[PDB]
Amino acid sequence: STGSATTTPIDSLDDAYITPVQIGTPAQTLNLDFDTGSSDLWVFSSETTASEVDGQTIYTPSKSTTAKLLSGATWSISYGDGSSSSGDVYTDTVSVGGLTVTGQAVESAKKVSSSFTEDSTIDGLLGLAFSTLNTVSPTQQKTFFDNAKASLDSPVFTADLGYHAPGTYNFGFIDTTAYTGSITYTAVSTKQGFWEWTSTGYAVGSGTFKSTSIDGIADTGTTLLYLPATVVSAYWAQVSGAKSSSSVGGYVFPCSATLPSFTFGVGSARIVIPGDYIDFGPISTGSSSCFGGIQSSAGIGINIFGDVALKAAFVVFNGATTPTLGFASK
Repeated sequence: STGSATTTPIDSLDDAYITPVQIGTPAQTLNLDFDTGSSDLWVFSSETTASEVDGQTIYTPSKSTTAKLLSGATWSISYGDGSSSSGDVYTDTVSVGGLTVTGQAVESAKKVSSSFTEDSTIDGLLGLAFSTLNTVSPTQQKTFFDNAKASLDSPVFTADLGYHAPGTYNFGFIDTTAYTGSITYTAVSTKQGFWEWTSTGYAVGSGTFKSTSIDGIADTGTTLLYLPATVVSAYWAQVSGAKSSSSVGGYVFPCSATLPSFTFGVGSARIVIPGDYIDFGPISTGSSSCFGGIQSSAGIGINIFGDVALKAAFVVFNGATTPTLGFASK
């Protein structure tokens, strides 16, 4: 089997991407944030504290003839951005782009933090990291990908995120029309539960490539590119007037600037992030200070190849017995 679904930016900045997901019988379609940095499929629901729901579409398990309470199971998750959610668990039928999994754990939120409430466009998350990170207790549950894997034509999914435009998540096949050149594959460590890999270096604009190992995670659920302070300083030094602002919470730059590209290495291959992808717009409405899309990972504890990086590539998440990651230009 295979599946193919379009993923759409939630706003004009590509702050996140939502993908429609069918849950239950008859189908209830919710728009979920596919997150290769976590491993829980959780949704706003009829059980979510009413004051914490503001415009989201909810899953109502009592209206699904295939929903079953997973007795005694609870979940609770905290994300790198300080947001969180928790609740109980149902199993139900879940389909993405024509690919169906029966008996998928659907984690129903009883509570969500303010950042989730405040984002009316995201109805929940669909985790695509390794199932070892799944938070369900006392019986850990599998991700949608892990459940689908054996049925897929090939044990892979791909992320093809758009810049200010829709893109595609495919399951079970590699669309050879969706990228240019060849796909370069690179090793993955699953030791921390992430799609963790080592970039071979970087360049700023038309500058020379610096060969240096940068360990980090391919994370579709993180907006920006978080890299070591040395790398980030070298990038922003090429933008007149750019500075790190403790009050704003990262590097800002004059909105009048033209940003240089940023290149990262994948083995001997190179992925070029155009400068415009690094612009996250005014820090507040009407400001002439703009927020940068490349930020320091210092104090995160891990480097994160988030959407800023991934949307410059066609990315293969290869879930074969020994997982790997592939990157192509597009």
